[PDB]
Amino acid sequence: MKVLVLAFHPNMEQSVVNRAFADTLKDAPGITLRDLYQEYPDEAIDVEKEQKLCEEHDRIVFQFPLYWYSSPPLLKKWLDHVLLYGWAYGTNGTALRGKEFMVAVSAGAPEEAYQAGGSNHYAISELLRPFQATSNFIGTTYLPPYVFYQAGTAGKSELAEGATQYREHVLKSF
Ligand SMILES: Cc1cc2nc3c(=O)[nH]c(=O)nc-3n(C[C@H](O)[C@H](O)[C@H](O)COP(=O)(O)O)c2cc1C
Repeated sequence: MKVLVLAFHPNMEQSVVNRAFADTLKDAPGITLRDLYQEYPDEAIDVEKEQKLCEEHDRIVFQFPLYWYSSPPLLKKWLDHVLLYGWAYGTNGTALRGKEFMVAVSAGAPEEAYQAGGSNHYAISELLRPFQATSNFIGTTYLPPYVFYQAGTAGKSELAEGATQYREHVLKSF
């Protein structure tokens, strides 16, 4: 029901794919969409603010483009700075236990590339393992990701169908 979408794109105005995906949620009740590079242009994160928002939602969605098979660096900094002892883990660290955790990621390469025998050799499930392990450690339930391939070169209509598929997935109950 209550879904926090944390979008991590260095320039959401120049973005093509993630911008389109984000647009489909600007009116869905229950959705809190945020543009983190926009809110923290100097990457100085308000830890308590972030923590408090996670607390108030039932599902947390990390949305980003696939950059070198990982995320943009602000998400990495977000994990490091926000997920603290006594909050996310550790003795009292139980604030996220029970909440849902999912990744929505767009990739330039085709789906064919992400498999054994394909040009990138590994399935997306393999590449996203740091995020799944993060989920595992902090007590959240790891949901299947939303993945969009051929991002940027897939075509006008394909992108539109991709966007509507993104919306259904993010709102889907599992
Ligand atoms: C620095 C950088 C690294 C990238 N690394 C990958 C990658 O490892 N695998 C891949 O499929 N695409 C990669 N891409 C292409 C992006 O995934 C693609 O631009 C993005 O998913 C969708 O773009 P948009 O939301 O900004 O429109 C990379 C792009 C940039 C700029």
